[PDB]
Amino acid sequence: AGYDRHITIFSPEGRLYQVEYAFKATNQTNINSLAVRGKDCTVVISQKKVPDKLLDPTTVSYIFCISRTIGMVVNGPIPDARNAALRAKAEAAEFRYKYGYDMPCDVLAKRMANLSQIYTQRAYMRPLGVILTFVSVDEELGPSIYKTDPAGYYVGYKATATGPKQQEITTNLENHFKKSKIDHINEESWEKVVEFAITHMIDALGTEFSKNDLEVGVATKDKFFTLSAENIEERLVAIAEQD
Amino acid sequence: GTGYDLSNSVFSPDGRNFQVEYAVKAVENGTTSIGIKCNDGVVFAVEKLITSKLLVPQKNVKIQVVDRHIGCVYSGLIPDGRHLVNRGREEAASFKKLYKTPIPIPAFADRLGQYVQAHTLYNSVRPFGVSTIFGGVDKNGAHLYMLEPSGSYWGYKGAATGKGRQSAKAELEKLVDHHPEGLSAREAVKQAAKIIYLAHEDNKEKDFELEISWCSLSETNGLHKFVKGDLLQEAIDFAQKEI
Amino acid sequence: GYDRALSIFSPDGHIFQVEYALEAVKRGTCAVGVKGKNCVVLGCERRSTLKLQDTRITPSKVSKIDSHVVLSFSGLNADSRILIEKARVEAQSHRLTLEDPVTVEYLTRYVAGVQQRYTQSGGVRPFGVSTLIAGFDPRDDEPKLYQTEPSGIYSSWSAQTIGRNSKTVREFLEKNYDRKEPPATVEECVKLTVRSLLEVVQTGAKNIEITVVKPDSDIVALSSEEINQYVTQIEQEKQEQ
Amino acid sequence: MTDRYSFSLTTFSPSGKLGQIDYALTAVKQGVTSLGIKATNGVVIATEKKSSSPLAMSETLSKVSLLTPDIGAVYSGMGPDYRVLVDKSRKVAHTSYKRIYGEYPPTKLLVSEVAKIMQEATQSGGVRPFGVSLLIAGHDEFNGFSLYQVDPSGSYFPWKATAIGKGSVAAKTFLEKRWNDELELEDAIHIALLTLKESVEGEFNGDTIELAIIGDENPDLLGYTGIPTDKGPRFRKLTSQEINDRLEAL
Amino acid sequence: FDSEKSGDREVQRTMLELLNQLDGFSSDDRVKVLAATNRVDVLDPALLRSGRLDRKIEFPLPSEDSRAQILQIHSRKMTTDDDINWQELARSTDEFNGAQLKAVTVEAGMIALRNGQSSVKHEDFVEGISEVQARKSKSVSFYA
Amino acid sequence: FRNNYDGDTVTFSPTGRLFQVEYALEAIKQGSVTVGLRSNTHAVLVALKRNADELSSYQKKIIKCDEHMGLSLAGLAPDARVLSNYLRQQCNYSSLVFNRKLAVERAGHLLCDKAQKNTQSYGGRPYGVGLLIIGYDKSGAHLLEFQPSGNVTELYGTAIGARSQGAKTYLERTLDTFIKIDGNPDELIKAGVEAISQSLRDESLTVDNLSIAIVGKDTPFTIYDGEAVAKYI
Amino acid sequence: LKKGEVSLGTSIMAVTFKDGVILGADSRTTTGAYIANRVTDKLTRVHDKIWCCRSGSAADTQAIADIVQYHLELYTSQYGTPSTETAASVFKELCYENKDNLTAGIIVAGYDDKNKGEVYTIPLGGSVHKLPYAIAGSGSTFIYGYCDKNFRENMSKEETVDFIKHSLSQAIKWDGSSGGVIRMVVLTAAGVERLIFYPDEYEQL
Amino acid sequence: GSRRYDSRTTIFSPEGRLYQVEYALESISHAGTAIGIMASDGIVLAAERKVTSTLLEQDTSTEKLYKLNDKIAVAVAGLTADAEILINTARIHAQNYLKTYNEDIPVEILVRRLSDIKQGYTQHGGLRPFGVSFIYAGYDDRYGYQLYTSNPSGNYTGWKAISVGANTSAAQTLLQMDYKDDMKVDDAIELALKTLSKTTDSSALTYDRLEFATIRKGANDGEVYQKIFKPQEIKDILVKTGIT
Amino acid sequence: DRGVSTFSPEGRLFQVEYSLEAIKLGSTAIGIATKEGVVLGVEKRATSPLLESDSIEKIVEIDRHIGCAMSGLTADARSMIEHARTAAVTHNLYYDEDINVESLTQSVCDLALRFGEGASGEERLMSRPFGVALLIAGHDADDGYQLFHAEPSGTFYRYNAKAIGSGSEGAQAELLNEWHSSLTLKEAELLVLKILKQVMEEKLDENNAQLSCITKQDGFKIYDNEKTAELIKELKEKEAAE
Repeated sequence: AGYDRHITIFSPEGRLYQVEYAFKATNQTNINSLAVRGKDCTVVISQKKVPDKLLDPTTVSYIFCISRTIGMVVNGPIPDARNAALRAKAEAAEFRYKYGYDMPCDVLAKRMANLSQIYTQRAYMRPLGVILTFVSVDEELGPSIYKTDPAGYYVGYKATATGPKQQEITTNLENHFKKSKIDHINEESWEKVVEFAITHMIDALGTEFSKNDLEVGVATKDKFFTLSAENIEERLVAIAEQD
Repeated sequence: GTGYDLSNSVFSPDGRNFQVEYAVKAVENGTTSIGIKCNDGVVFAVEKLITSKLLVPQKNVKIQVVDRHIGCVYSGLIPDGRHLVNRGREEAASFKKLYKTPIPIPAFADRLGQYVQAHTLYNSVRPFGVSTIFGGVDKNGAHLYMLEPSGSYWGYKGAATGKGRQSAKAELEKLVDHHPEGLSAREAVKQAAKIIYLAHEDNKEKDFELEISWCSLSETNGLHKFVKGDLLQEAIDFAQKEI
Repeated sequence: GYDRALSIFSPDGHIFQVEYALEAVKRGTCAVGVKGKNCVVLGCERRSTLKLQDTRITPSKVSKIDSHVVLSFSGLNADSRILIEKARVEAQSHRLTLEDPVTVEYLTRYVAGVQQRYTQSGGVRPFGVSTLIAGFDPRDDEPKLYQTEPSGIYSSWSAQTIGRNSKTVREFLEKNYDRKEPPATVEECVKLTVRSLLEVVQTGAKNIEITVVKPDSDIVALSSEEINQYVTQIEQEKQEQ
Repeated sequence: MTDRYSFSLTTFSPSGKLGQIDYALTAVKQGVTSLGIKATNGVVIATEKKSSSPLAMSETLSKVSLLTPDIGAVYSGMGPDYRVLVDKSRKVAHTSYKRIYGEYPPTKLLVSEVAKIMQEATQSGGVRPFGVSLLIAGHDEFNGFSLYQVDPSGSYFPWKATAIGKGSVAAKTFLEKRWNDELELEDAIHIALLTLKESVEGEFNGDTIELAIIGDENPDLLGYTGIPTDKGPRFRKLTSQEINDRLEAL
Repeated sequence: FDSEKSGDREVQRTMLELLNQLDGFSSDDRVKVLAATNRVDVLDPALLRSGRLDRKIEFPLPSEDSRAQILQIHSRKMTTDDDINWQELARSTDEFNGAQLKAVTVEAGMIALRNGQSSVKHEDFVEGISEVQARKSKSVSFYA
Repeated sequence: FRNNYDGDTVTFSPTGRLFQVEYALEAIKQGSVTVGLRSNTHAVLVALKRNADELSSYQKKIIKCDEHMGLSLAGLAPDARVLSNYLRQQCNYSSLVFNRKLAVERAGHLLCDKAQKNTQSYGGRPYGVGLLIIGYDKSGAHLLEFQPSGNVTELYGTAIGARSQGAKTYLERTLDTFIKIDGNPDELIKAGVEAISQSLRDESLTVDNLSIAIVGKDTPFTIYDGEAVAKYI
Repeated sequence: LKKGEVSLGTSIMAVTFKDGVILGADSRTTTGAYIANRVTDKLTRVHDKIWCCRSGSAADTQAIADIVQYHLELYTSQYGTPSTETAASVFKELCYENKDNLTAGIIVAGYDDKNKGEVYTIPLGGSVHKLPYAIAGSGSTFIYGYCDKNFRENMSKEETVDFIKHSLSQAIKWDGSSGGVIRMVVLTAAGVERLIFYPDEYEQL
Repeated sequence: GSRRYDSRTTIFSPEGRLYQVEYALESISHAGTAIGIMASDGIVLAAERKVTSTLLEQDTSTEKLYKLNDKIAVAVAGLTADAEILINTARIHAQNYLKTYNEDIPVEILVRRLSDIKQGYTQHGGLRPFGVSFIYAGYDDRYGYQLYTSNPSGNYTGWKAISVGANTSAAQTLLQMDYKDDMKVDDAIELALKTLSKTTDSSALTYDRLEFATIRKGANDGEVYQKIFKPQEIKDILVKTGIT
Repeated sequence: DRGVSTFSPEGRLFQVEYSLEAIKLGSTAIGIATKEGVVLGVEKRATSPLLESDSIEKIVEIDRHIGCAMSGLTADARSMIEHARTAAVTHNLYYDEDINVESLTQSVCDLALRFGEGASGEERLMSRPFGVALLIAGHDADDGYQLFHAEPSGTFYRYNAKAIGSGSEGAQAELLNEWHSSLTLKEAELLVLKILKQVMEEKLDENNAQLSCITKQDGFKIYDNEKTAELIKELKEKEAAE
């Protein structure tokens, strides 16, 4: 009968309708973010939209530090993002306890994707409503950006976009990557990649940013942290005076 | 297909869960309740509606206390918030049992949000229909968070839910603008009384009764207690003075 | 696992699953049983749709629960032998617990109880079988015949039939059998049971099976060469009179 | 609370065919067109990596995986379902054979054991069938090289040459003439490359082709020297550089 | 909605014509348009936009004093008594929506007429409350 | 009639209400009148029992859970057994672990917490029973009004049952009167009996129709029935 | 303490002062009569600014340290930065119920920017206390005379290290179960620094 | 509420039969045909695998005949995936019987165990019934050769000749005329081959899509020899039967 | 179908609403409470003359001092009767005394509200409420002779004279004026036979109805066929008097 579209069951076209509708829930916040991969570090920059003046800007953020070495940026409704953050932190804890060494980004991304797949396969569960971008630097592999989805399809990215204008930023970065033929930014300093990402994001969205519209996460060698507002203002001032 | 609102975990074609929206709409049919984040602590306030005079005055209360420094004020389905604050008290007790440090406010927020969203993942559980303005004082300072039935919480500098939710937020914005540098708790309690009186104008048909409570370091040194004696009367007639 | 209730009280008061199991039984093979002074006979028929079914390894329609009490069923054959297994294991447990061979009344009560429980427990449909229990109590020569319905109601019958066309066999037994004057010989009981069967089976001497139960741990199964022997004089006495 | 979906989600249609099984077959027949063929001295299993976005890394995604150093797996259905399947199959294979018998199970028993999971998925209530179709290739010292295809229904069939995906009909109807009784590993890999050439619709190079071979026990990749009993893993996977050498051999 | 099988493409013509008359090239800005729907969850997003119908006044179920006011208004023509406690009647009705109170008045009058009384009383009003309410079945006081 | 959104208890109406709870409250309304009230030092319950026929009996609409507490019934009889059993379990636990007699407000909180877990999870149904808890602790005499929705509030007096809420006006007119009455149990009981009489519609109060309980410091919880209640008729 | 299992013993001691707390131990692990490892480490980094030393059964101490590491990393990941009392709390809660099986003495000391440096000790029973200094282990039973008289409050780093060597010299020389090198950890606002001594110098005085 | 998505597998129809087993008995007809003939000297099990192609492997490939014990073999007609679990449980039960009694398990015991397994799902659990029907063949000292059949309903009867699967009626009608009580193994084999030739949907009869299992008892007494006819010996009987 | 333990807009639960009217599909059981004891009678309703009178037993003895009748569908009450006997015997074992009749009835009626899915907080399983109503009768040392009505809704009444089943409306009406506090056991049996005859389907004899009694000294006792026959003869004499 018509109960196909309600639960995660196959459809006459061979489609999982619930998982398809889950993706449309990731654009509710219409927050555009992108992450580039530097020569030795990674930086992820996301729009920071504060709807009401009653909000405290410090607490509102879609960037969660999973561990001392792995950072994560998540797009979608925040409560499900926080559930995913809790599970990811707990699983990083469990892996560090059981194996004794800090886990690489790909392992965490694969485990969260497997969890989302278990969510999809079990009928009584509903799929996660978020899209998670795992970002970190792996001394065993190198800088890496990993993006999963509600279905569980994860794959490393040279540079990740998201939000309503994900396609436009994707082409904007693809033109640069296809003209420079390099798989990563050649800028050695984490200082330069931040301005590169901000400049490309500004040219893509066509908007000008202030101290509070954007939140930048930086993952250096064995260190992840979120820059404060003064840091973003200084970066924007440097960009404005440079170009 | 129809019936996308019959169940809970089902996603609508636009990606918005429907039972949560109905819970939100059930929240607004509740008594107004505001909270002010003064510089040193927080100041809660409730507008418990006096029904037929058979109800005993100054006895039924709605500002529930968690531990010593966390207060909970709820609107909407009052029993559902009762159960939510009960689970929150159990979590705080467990944390103090196995960490012997009083639960910090953001940690309590994480626990309550994770519990709330646990009830909007399945098909065999009704989402909570209560919005809370829980807050208090901890080691790092003061925090005031509003929780929503979708499981999303934010670090507000002031919030209010109820019939007069919209009117209360306008006066909250006016108070914040009038005192950008901050606000003292002593004036905050009087301002909260004034805000509740302005919100109650929508429900002037029925009688009102005001109960207020505040947690602070300057006076209560991290202890939560109600307002009794001449202070409550002073706030009441100050707020009635401008009327 | 499965906790959903399957038997729900209908607005008219009946249980739909139980009254559907009644019809499920109504489509089964006809089984009839009569009792004499010291002999009880359980007659049964078999399906004639398909042939080439051997006799040696074919499961007997009348299953031996104990040496003194036997059971015959009608309706869904799949579910009935489960009741047979439960009755046998319960009889062994009763022997272990009470140091006494089981009685017909107690075994019938247990079967009615398990059918009642399946009509009660959630996630389980009621049995689609109707059973006939016959036998002799220890140190007693009185034949006891018991019928158990899927609804869980059990009663004693001097002569009862179940299955398809059971109304015809019932009305036949209502006039060619006397409750107050039972037949006095095993041969008379067998003749009555056979003549009852031809009212419905209408040929099929090959697939007519009859079990005769006798006291003092005596249960026999008459073979075809005796059933056709009875049929001979029965059909001889039918048309000439 | 628990799981209230204890009832089976696969129900026999009045036409006499399983719904979810015939639905997963449709979900399988569309997607990546993979293939694998068996030769005398080895088995070659090939698939094409459809790079979704050109900013992604097809290297991170493993279209083919190693069930055992002898047995590899190729799929043509849904990614995450195949990943969960391969993880579970590796775990249960370890539990059933490495713990109890001490070595790696042969292809025939491993395929039945992994299909056990899928044939339980179509049975256990509250879950949907896996949307993947598995191509299992492996070798053993007694039954030799063997290739097995696993359907979402749980049924597995021994096939000398196979293909599943969008181009399944064309590849299947084209492999009969390609295949004969006697074959060589390089002959088999050339056959697979020629067959996959038309079924690809994007850029053709070494990066867009995922190719693995089960051949002789190479000791270089074994990771140790000194035991004459074992001579290395028979399952090896070509890199982009390895495959873009026979690519122009057409 | 998009559809290839079949659709109601005729009514949509009137809908778009109404949209173009409300806003677009023609305004005239002197023709106010009121609209009283019942299911606002079905209306097309274009018709709910600003420029078109701007104010969306919410009509809630009557408050407690509102019920007393409604009962007082709808009991003018009928020959009421002087001992009817409107407050008690208003409290008796809980989530009674508007016309559900006029029905209460009508039923109370009908009951008073049936019992032969020349004027209604509080008892007739309570009986009407029980008549109109979800106790439309009533009877059978079994097991409370 | 029932609508689409009735289903199970775990389902929200588009307006934002639970139809299960509303049906429970309606079943509460359909029950008999059990008006009760309290003074500073006394708490009085008045119950009107119902008989099926002439050759019938009357339900014990007054259930005692401890010497310092009592219960009243305004709905489904069998669930009252479960609720009273839970209240007695907690009262005995308080006696055996704390030695402290259960506070009336604490009893109401426990009752609402219990009533929730059927309406919060699938498989449960709301308790269609209305409790009027009375009692006396070191603080003073208290009275509550339990509802299937989990709402519990403390009032001087109330009345839950068929047209019982029509007898609230008698309490309201005399609310300022019976409050200032202390140590006068008989006259307070008389006022309660006057209150219930306003809710009568067909038959008057008799010996077998009036069940009265009262609690206090000098007066422990005692149930009046039979000829012992005729003096207050 | 079972029969034949590996035990730590020796001596562990941590002293607070103005700029933080210095915690000390040795490198000898004596298993019954024999000495198995003479270059091992008794210092466990449960957090960057929170440090813990081990005494008692080696396996029990290592397992409880791993569990404390797991819980502390959970706390810093989700809730916020840890503190000395939380580190002592997780240790006490881990040790309490399984005291029949788990039997070890733990000393935890950490530096913070608010309450400066604190030392918390967990005896065999499992209690928690705050002290300017604390000792544990069989080898620690001898220096009770020295450290208590020679201890001072709000000392400096050089005086603290001087006291630590002048106290552990007797621990090493007077008990054979304690020996090898002497390991030092310095917890200050600047950071954590690792210092190691040698047997041939602190003995020469 | 987890109700609207339930299909109520174990529910009685208004007239009074189950519906899921009803459609399982239709799913059986859409599977490959199988034939079982009871001969005096032995039992022959043959089946025609469905979906056959030039790329189907035949060297080591048995999908319709399965071995449960050295004396007992079964024929599968239906969904092979669901049949695998039943086969494994039957093998486990037979080995447990050998554990308990140290004597060859009689066919009836295993047939009951499998029928009970099917009935348990047809009764409770709310799960779909197994859509597979078996053909049991074996030997013992109890009743000699035995030839039962199974059903998704879980009922079993003895048969001197059965054919479950596609065109069951045609095969039964063809075999009933030619069936006597005195064939040797070869006569039963040729009868089964002729029946398969006359019931198949293709034109010819190639050795690729036919499987044979035979039970023989020769010089050795008390132990029969179970041989699964490989293709090399399979193509031999084709010329003997004249089909070639 | 939808919901099992679901309420209704009228506010009465389902199932029990259906069960309360499913009793009328069963037999007729009648009891009368007198100061000298309680007289119970039932309607065997042999579906065929081939049934046995002593086969179907619609009257059981929970205890020497407490017995009950049956109505509606009989099968469900077997669980009720087993639980009632277990409760009575366990109370005797625990408290070395007979269980009070009202307490036993309470301990029986609680089982009638156990229908539900996925019970949480304790393991209790039941699909539907029992569709059988019982007439608990017995004697006690505090109140005396009692006659209760174990409804499937969980509520129970003390009853002076009750008829349940088919005659729950016809026979019950006559009991209103035919009962008095001075009624004797003999006249109670005569009245029960008369009311059964009025509600009889066929002619009444010792094979169509079965009677019982409860007494303080003799306890529970099932009336034999001979005494039932002479009771029938006495009723025949009584009816045609003038």
